Amino acid sequence: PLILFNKDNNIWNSKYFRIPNIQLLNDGTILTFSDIRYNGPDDHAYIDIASARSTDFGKTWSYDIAMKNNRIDSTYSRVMDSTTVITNTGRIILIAGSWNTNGNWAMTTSTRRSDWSVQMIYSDDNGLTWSNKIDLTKDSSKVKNQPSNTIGWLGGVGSGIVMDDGTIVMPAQISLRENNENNYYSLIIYSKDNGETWTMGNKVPNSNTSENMVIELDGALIMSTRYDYSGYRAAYISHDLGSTWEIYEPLNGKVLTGKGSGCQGSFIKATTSNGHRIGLISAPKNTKGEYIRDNIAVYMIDFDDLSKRVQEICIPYPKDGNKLGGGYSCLSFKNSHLSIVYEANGNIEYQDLTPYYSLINKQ
Ligand SMILES: CC(=O)N[C@H]1[C@H]([C@H](O)[C@H](O)COC(C)=O)O[C@@](O)(C(=O)O)C[C@@H]1O
Repeated sequence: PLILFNKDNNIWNSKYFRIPNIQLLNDGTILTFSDIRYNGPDDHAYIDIASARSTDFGKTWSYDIAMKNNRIDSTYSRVMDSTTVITNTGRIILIAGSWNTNGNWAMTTSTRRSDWSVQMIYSDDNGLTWSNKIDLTKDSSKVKNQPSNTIGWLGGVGSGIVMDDGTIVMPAQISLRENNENNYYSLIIYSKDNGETWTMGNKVPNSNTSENMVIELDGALIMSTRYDYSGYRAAYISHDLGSTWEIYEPLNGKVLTGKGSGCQGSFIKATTSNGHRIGLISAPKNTKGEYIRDNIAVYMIDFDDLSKRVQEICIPYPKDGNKLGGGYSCLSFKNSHLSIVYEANGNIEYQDLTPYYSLINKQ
């Protein structure tokens, strides 16, 4: 596998990289992102978001800083946890969490976290140049239906999707002040105007849900979400673009995530040549438990063949994760091609998994 962001050899002399992201563009360009964790693995630290772009199918890469932090605090200023999408116009949107103080985004404050915001950038030239940062949360003019009891929120970490009519849907996570406690939940946001403005959906049925992605299936949203301390990825389905949810049994509890906290993973849809819609999930098996997050695996379900059990396709990273921070992954599928980026011992690695797709596609 190619080392895409190398802690030991990179243009920022960053000590560590985390939270990778990938989009395969229609024209065969590969666009990736990662947290530049300049000072080490810590989440609560000085972080910008890098891009790496390839026009030769992942042989060589161009690097840039896609989004800088607010530069307020040289210890704690951070933009992080990229969620991305390509719209029907080809526009590339990136949404990041922004903070500049110490302490967990969800749990530190009992009121709206004062240094918190959600920052958005877009590219109209296939990720060559970006807009200025747009602040989605400083006022009420960009994101409708934000709960008054919001502590904070950011994207679900991974990729969003486009509905048939062109509506953009992004996975999100929120922290809500409820009866003297902070509870965190998954949900979605959507845009009908190419990302200019958004509406927030409602929270999923269970707290302790966070990082997630959704696919579209026949107008429904199906979510695969990190469900902390359950030992598995939860799955829910919405028939009303994220207003209401119920358990989605065929995926709920089917991907096991081992002892301790959950882990980010990715969940995408592919349509094979026989017309079957398949779901692909990347996540660590975490057989060793907690933050070890060993064995980043790829799993498959066939929505058009639900009595067939979820199958492990391959294990792109058959190694222990680094306990300081590892395990995260992102798939992208486009035009019969499949690629993954994942965390590997403080680096980001890249693999083309198209050969595995060919095995599934049968042919
Ligand atoms: C913004 C942030 O803090 N993101 C980090 C996230 C998070 O802290 C964890 O979901 C716990 O959030 C809650 C809701 O309690 O989780 C990771 O620390 C991890 O590797 O698990 C890496 C990731 O950048």
